[PDB]
Amino acid sequence: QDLKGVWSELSKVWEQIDQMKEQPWVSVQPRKLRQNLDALLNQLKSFPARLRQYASYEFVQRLLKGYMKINMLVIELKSEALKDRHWKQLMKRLHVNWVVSELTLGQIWDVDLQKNEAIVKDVLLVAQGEMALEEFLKQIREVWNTYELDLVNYQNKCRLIRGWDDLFNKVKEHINSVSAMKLSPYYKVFEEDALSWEDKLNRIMALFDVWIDVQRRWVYLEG
Amino acid sequence: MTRWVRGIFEALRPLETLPVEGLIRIWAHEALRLFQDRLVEDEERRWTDENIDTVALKHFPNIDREKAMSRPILYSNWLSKDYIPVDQEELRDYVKARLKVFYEEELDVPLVLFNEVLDHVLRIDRIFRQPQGHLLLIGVSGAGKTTLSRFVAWMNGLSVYQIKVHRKYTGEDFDEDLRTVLRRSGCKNEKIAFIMDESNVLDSGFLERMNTLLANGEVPGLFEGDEYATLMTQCKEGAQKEGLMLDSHEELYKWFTSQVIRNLHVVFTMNPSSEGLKDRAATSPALFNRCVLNWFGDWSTEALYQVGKEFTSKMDLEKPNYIVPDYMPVVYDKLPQPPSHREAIVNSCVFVHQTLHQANARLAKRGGRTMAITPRHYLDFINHYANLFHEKRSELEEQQMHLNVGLRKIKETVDQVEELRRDAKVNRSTALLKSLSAERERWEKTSETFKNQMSTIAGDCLLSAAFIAYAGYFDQQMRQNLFTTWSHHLQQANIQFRTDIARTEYLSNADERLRWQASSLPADDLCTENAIMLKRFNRYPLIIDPSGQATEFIMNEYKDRKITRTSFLDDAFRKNLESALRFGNPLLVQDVESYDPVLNPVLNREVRRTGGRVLITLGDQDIDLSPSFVIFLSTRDPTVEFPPDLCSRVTFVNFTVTRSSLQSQCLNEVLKAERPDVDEKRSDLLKLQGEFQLRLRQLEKSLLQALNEVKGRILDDDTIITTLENLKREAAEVTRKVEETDIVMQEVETVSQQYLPLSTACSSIYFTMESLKQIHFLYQYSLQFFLDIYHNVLYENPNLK
Ligand SMILES: Nc1ncnc2c1ncn2[C@@H]1O[C@H](COP(=O)(O)OP(=O)(O)NP(=O)(O)O)[C@@H](O)[C@H]1O
Repeated sequence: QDLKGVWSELSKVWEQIDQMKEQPWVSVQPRKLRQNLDALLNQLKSFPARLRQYASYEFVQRLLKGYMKINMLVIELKSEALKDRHWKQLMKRLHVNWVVSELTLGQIWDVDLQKNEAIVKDVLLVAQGEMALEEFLKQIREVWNTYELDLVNYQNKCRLIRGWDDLFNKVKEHINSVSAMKLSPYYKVFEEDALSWEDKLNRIMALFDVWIDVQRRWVYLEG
Repeated sequence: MTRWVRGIFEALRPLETLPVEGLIRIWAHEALRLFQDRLVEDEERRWTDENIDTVALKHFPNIDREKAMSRPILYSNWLSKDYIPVDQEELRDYVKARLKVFYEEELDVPLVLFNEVLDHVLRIDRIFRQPQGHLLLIGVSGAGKTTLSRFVAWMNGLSVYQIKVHRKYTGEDFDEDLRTVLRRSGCKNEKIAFIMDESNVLDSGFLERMNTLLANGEVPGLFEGDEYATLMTQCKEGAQKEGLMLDSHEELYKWFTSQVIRNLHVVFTMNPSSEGLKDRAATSPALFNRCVLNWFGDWSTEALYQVGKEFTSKMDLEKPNYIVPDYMPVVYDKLPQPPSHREAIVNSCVFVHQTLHQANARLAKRGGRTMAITPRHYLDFINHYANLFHEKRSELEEQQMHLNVGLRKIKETVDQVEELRRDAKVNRSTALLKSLSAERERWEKTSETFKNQMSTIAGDCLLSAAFIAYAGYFDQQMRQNLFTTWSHHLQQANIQFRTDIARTEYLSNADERLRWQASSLPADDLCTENAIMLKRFNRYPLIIDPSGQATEFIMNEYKDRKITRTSFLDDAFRKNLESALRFGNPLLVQDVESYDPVLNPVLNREVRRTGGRVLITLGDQDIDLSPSFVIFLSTRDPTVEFPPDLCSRVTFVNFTVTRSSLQSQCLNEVLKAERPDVDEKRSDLLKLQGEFQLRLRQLEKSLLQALNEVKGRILDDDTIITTLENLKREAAEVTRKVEETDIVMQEVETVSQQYLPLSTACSSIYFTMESLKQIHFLYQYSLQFFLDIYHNVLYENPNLK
């Protein structure tokens, strides 16, 4: 008769766990998940001692403990570093055919993230590296799309360019940084894009290295 | 005194009523929190403890001391909505729960709560609750500052702001940063913990703009111009949000100043007064007066014991048969008694730190160059001990499982040959069986030995882990002295450890040593140990190499990873460092004698996680730490005194020739050149460790490969015993040498002491040649000169023919 009691008192915990598992993966907030899991564990801790002897209660408590333990990897899986390519890599290595729009928290939960923590760590490491390279290229694009050549009037005849030191320092920094990015282990993904910017960067230098000269002599000759 | 009045006022403001004894208790608590924290020495704290009681009982007679002031005085606001006294255990439990939450929320690094860190948490929280509450945490490098401040700021919801000083970071940039944080704190009513560190407080010119903020909460002249109009608009918007209708600009500015007093806090973090080279020297006494000062100090024996127990609790350091010694040496007077194996192991782990501190003090006594020893050394030691324990136990378990599989397959082959005896091939099956069973018996005894190896693993890893963490800067002689001291202390505690441990052999396989020697590694005991330290490092290494061999070694080792050379003195250093940190290529930075402070967080691994973007501050920029990044700091100068700030952030690796190093090199050279038999018997004594047994069971691997490849064709000629005889020889051979491991050790000792005066003469001669510089500038001779002289004297000597 105590089997009925433990099943009835564990049914509510099962409904809440399944309702959490049915949540789509996009809407998951891991901090709210930790709050709900902590509420569930504290609810389980209040059961009568007669029920606690059973193996089902121990199994469910261990299950929630495991979900708490892998909550760290769940947080890391909500990282913005992960992209479609990294989700594909996770699917291939873990041998699971997920659908990113249709993915639910329960499918990731029941997949043995605890056992497979090494694969998850490797994929998120690759994601971090590729995110670093991507945001570096984003910085290049923003800077050079927003860079304006300063001009200062010269004897009311024209406006000559000022700030050669800053321009050449920025060009040197970006060219050196792209050349160093070419050595990165995560470079193959962004390769083509990097090459494009390299060309433009070199052209920029190949212009202004001439331009300052064509300025200086002219100024001298003007004087 | 005004801080005292403010503290009692904030304590009493939410309280509806008090008794006199509660007032005395709050008075004593504020006395301790304002005066006892700044003190450095323990006895001064005891004097303050007694004097608070004396003054209270003098000016408040007939008030019983036990109720009015109990020694464990704590006031906190987390347990209850009111600022009332609370018990130690409840606060311990709450802070432990919140810290375990903090692990998986902002930064995933364990943080142990010991008796001397909960107090600092409470002090930091207290200064956060006061108005105009600015804290100045001063203490040894490491020890929790910049980690406890962030932790308490996270707990209390204060958004942490840290200044990012660049080069050409003029005072206007600091002015703008102060404007932004002041607007956030006052107009938007967002509490901020304004954390400042000595690294970015290198210039004292901007630290006198902050004094006005600390003393008054408003810095006039910041918002002059249209900024005044915008701030007035936002300030009146905020006042309307709070429900107060204000018109005059002066009253609005006063309310803004009051909000800045309430909200914005400043947390300075400094090291003790060793920054004489800095422009600060000892920073201005005005800065000390304005803030509330907190002496962090260094972890005591109890703190080391507790932070060791909770880091080595996941390890299986349990031995049911641990015979406690009759008389044990103890660093922790409050050890559980009779101590168990885990207790004894952690006490020995604290012995390591205590003996290293004593050794450094002794080296200071004899005028030698000392290096700062900090808590991060202990944390690195414990981490290395855990990783090494796990690695060695995993290796031994793998080998034991493989040998059990081999025994299973041997029994299967016995069954197969028994089936073949059911059937002139049959007669010689009596021989193969006579081989097979013997092999089986051999493997059985091998399995037994593995059990003994289990019983010896723990202490061994300890004696190696400390060596990887602590004794990296010291010379070879003091390295051996420290190792002997640690081994003797382990022996005293009945912890089982190998008698004749070889550090360089226990921590590296022969393939790795061969690879290093293929690279530009001078093959010496000190150099091999240093090369191991460049493999098993948690913190990035500092390579002190006057010869310059180690830089080439690092370059050749990491050539596949496209390591690039840089120096601090190079103009294009910061950008190269940015690229290396951003993309993950390894880096070698030379001339760290002029150590830039911008590398302080990078060595400390102060990652700030925001979504998938893992930022680290460098100058103006916040750059993305790639996983692959590794940095090696280098020094051609062997005469350098690094700051204690850098010592805790880096592990030292000394490639410096000394008396004992050259003595050992010369002695090994003579033993190789003139008594090569003893050289063989010495290299064979360091090959009775992993090398020979690894080969012996790697032959069992090929045996088992060619043992179950059977379909009744095992008796092709009944001559498979050859493959089983090739293992019959070597086993007995490596059973002879294991038996002849005391005769050989004594023999090499006796033969090496004979050739020792030559080695001492060699060391003295070379160091005299090095001394020749200060007689005349031309009298400069490399160590290659002396070694070439010795090669001529040993090998190309016509008098020896
Ligand atoms: N109580 C603790 N338990 C465990 N690890 C700790 C503890 N306190 C500090 N640490 C670790 O010690 C390292 C350095 O701590 P930290 O206090 O930030 O150094 P620091 O005091 O800021 N050095 P500095 O900033 O130059 O004055 C970090 O890896 C922390 O996680």
